[PDB]
Amino acid sequence: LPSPTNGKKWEKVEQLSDEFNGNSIDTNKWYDYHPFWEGRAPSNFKKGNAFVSDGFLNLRSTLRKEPSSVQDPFKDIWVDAAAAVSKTKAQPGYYYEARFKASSLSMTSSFWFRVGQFSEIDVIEHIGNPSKENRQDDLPYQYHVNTHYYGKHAGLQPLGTEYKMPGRGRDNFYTYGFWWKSPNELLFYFNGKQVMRIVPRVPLDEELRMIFDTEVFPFATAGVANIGLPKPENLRDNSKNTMKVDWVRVYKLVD
Ligand SMILES: [Ca+2]
Ligand SMILES: [Cl-]
Repeated sequence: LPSPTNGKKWEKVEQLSDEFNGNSIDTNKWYDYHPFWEGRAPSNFKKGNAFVSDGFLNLRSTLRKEPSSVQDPFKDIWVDAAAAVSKTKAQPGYYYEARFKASSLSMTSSFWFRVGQFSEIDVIEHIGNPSKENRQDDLPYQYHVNTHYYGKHAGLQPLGTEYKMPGRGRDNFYTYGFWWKSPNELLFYFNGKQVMRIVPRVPLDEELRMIFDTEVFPFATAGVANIGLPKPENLRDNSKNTMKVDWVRVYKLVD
């Protein structure tokens, strides 16, 4: 963990931390779907595609139906995505870290915060294996952070940055850290080293929910590039279709 500030101690926030080592998801801590959003067409989150087993929260994306069986593969739903959403709220001041290996799909493998009135904080929205071939050289190595603004702050542009990792997200368990240090200062960490900083456009002083999810992007939107639609062949392969979170750990400072 970062050095705690000014004589304070880090204490684990138990309700937001999980080693994911049980036989099934802890329903006290997590929805195994997104209770307020069906997901990003042509994907929709499916209950239980986020499941705990084998030491992981597994966020699996599967084929609902062939893309050739729907009228428009960019819109009609054909991918069953995965989401887990926290039941306890994420707060300013906490440190958050998740150790995960991305899927090998042309979909996100994401760790982020939303379910707010005006703000979103993205720790990482990793594109494990873009089907847009000319992005295969860069996106698999990218750790991209972001902030979004909506509601009373609609119209502000996102504000984020990125870090080039030494290996692909789909090939490695890496530990992505985020200190919500102030409403006006976000610090991001890669394997315990500070690598990025964002000063949000307005103070991020509302509570949010923590999210792990997977999404198809039918085109560039929501701060994510044009990545291409996923391939059925990969969606059918359980060795390629699953983002695996070994653990998430959250801490707060106590006086
Ligand atoms: Ca684990
Ligand atoms: Cl794919």
